[PDB]
Amino acid sequence: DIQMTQSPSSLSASVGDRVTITCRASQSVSSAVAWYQQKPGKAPKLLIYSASSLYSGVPSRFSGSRSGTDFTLTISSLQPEDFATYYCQQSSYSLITFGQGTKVEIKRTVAAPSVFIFPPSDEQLKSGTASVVCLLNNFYPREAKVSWYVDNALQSGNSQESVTEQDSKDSTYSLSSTLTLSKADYEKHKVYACEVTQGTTSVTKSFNRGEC
Amino acid sequence: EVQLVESGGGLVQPGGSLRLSCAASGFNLRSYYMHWVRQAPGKGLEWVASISPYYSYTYYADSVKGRFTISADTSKNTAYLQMNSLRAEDTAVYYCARHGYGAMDYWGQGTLVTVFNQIKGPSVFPLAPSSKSTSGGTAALGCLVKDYFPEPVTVSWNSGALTSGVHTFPAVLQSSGLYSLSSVVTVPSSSLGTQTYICNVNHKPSNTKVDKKVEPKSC
Ligand SMILES: [Cl-]
Ligand SMILES: [Cl-]
Ligand SMILES: [Cl-]
Ligand SMILES: [N+]
Ligand code: NA
Ligand code: NA
Ligand code: NA
Ligand code: NA
Ligand code: NA
Repeated sequence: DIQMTQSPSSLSASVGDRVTITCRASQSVSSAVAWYQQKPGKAPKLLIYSASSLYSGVPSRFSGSRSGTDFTLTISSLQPEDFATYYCQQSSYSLITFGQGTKVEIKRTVAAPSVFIFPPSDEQLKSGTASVVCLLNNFYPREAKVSWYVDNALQSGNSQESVTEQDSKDSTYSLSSTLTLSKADYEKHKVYACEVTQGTTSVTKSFNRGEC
Repeated sequence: EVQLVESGGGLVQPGGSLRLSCAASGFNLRSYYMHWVRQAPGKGLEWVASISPYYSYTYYADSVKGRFTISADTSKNTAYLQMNSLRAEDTAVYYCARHGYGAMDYWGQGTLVTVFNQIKGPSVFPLAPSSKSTSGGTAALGCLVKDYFPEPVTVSWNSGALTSGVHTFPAVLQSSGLYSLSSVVTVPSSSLGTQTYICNVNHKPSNTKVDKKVEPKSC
């Protein structure tokens, strides 16, 4: 049926910037399109209805338009209270569909992470599994390549990452990468290394199994 | 002032049932369309159901047709979502919302529905501070919270006395079907070994709390 394809999935902007978010309908649809803003832990708030009508109380820097089957939400001059996730809605008779959302994040200057590696605990090892954790603390931008090496062999398919939302005070991210091995595989190798790459710099933190 | 207050969410197994309530005030819902919209954790908005005024026509997303029933009791100024034959894909925060302008102008605060097929409390392991920690600088330490189900766990440090520099990561659903996360904190290296650091991990679904003192690994 009807699909609203929202783009981009996220973007970084500065206060004062002009921000454009687009939802493309999969077919011909009515202009019964609304835009919402949503902040973490909170319910959505209606911004625009009927593709282009400003909802009361919503400041005038928000506007909506339509071209063909393209619906667009514009913030003319981004303000600090505007960093949030935005959703479009389309209503056709009873069927209601939403776009998948656009997260609007803040730009700041580049910041290299502090990098830490953590061997598995002896207590976990006796369970038969080894988790090796690499921490990237308070960095910008989010994009980073984190590679695992075990006795200088690049690992694939045995690690997963988690990333925090932008910090409220310094606008940075933090990231964990966890390599998961069986105890038998962990005790077969000696050197464990996490390599963090951003742009022109790579930082590798390592340990040798057994050495303290 | 228009207010919508949801209740009724909680933990339930597949095939089970739950009834959500949406208590309206500041207006009479007999004159408005009302909607239920849900949001799976970390994901977007998804329409669930709608009910029309006066005729009480009901409309449903294909995926809930025949299992969910939307209704309203105008004498209690309250809308309901009766949820039967629940499945894992139904896990979400459920919002009730009032219709306006082909959109939804007032929303409740949401109520959380967690469909769970297992209950398992976490194992907690130390992320011990590096012996290579920069003296006069900063060290990182933490707790690895592994193999629990369902969400959520909460983590504090020193029973809430330590908050600056803490990062508790979003949980990851592992290939095992269980969650894990880490909580970390940066502290002065000079504090290691003479300041106690304890992570407090609470998993209310299993009525389990773990407190783990994280020390430098002895050599
Ligand atoms: Cl591999
Ligand atoms: Cl009907
Ligand atoms: Cl603190
Ligand atoms: N080894
Ligand atoms: Na998004
Ligand atoms: Na939600
Ligand atoms: Na450790
Ligand atoms: Na969590
Ligand atoms: Na101590």
